[PDB]
Amino acid sequence: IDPYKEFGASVELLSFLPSDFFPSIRDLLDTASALYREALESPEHCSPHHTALRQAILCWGELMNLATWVGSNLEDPASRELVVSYVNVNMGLKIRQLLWFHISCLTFGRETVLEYLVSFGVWIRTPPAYRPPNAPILST
Amino acid sequence: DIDPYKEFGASVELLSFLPSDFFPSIRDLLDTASALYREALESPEHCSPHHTALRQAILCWGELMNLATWVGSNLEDPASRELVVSYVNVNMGLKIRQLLWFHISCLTFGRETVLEYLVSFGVWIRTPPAYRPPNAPILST
Amino acid sequence: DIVMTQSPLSLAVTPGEPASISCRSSQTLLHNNGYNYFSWYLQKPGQAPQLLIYLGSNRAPGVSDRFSGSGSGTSFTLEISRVEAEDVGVYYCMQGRHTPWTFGQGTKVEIKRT
Amino acid sequence: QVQLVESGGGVVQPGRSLRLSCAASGFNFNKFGMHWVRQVPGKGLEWLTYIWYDGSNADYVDSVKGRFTISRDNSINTLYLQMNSLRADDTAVYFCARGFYDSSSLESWGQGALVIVSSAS
Repeated sequence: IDPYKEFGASVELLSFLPSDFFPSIRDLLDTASALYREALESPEHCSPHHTALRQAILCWGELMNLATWVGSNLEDPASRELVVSYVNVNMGLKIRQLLWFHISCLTFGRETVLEYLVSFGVWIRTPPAYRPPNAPILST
Repeated sequence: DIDPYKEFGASVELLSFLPSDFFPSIRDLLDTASALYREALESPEHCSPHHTALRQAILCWGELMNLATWVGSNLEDPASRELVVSYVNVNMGLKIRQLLWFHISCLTFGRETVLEYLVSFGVWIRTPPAYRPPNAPILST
Repeated sequence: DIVMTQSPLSLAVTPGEPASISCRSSQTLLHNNGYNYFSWYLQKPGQAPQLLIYLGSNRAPGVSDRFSGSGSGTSFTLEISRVEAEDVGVYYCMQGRHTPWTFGQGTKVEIKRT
Repeated sequence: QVQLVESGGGVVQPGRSLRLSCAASGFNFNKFGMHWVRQVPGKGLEWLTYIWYDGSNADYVDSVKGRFTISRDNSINTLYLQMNSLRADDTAVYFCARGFYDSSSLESWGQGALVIVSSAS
């Protein structure tokens, strides 16, 4: 019932991150695949975020299959466009968030992710008049 | 390029050989997950990958239900709704039923016996009905 | 239930000049899908009606670009850039937000006499 | 392009009841709805009723509410509109159409048929 609980994070902690400042889907897909294909392919079972990413990719595959099927049938042309737009735009926010989180911890280390995530909340809260110009990156 | 059961030593075909009637209803699986494993489901623990699969399946299917409700509300044409809801509920949910039963069973009895039950069920089904023994093997305890 | 309205009742156009016609509806047509259910129809003497604009702001297939329209909410307008000799007819606007469906009053076009 | 042809139109003696024929072909009748349009001379179009693909639901306007009924036979893909208690205000040409732009506006319109009631012949 809690998406992330067991990583020392909360759904409310991610609220401070605005929805718009996330990365695009295909970038996260590529970043996971190219870098960590070997990690995906192993007999070792540990760091459950590995399995979590395996569930995320499966869910995305199923949604894409639904999208193509709708593209195939569904006689009204519009309803089709409405459903396609909804699945493309609204449907991917949660998966995108999941991929960002898991890659971030998957890339560097958890403590570095938790630090970045609590610090970034500072940037949005400060006023533009005296806010520092640049925002915090995950770095490494 | 993904074998979800490979991390436990099983393959997709093992379950694909299982007919649709065998899996229980979705409500049954959700009620079992709620009643029998809620205490440790939310709590933090190490290893226990089955917990992580169950937790993400519950979110996925909740999102699917939200989609069903949203399409029911709007979607002005009167017919499409039947086809959409049919595909979302009966066809797509099969994989969810598939995964939920696998993992729930794995938690109660462990890999030791479920794999043997699977191989035995496959052996039983493969043969023609004429020489098939009376009844399908039961997992038992 | 819905009261429909059109204006102006008549409009004679010297052909080759633009013109605009306005149709108004009482209740809002913005559904939760971001779309507006409003129609533009064309009717010819001795012939069946033909479609002009669909879904409020999308042109029906096969319709020439000479006709365009836009608008949202309770206000819409039909605009024709260049009037051709074959454009004479009576135009209609319709509502499809809530059943039962209601039609307008009509708008007939002609050539301004000398 | 789908082509629809009506039939059964003509003159009817006052006080009786008549049934009009509207058949369609070239598209999936079970996957789309149907509508009825009327035009007495001197006025414009007026919506009357419609039926959904299943046929379980239907709607009517207050002018003819409770006196007209519509039904479909998916076996032969033919529309049906039954008229009872006809009046002098019902003399008009009737059109059956189909709408598929997301269930809002009619797309293909049939040729229509005129119905006339009077005592002289």
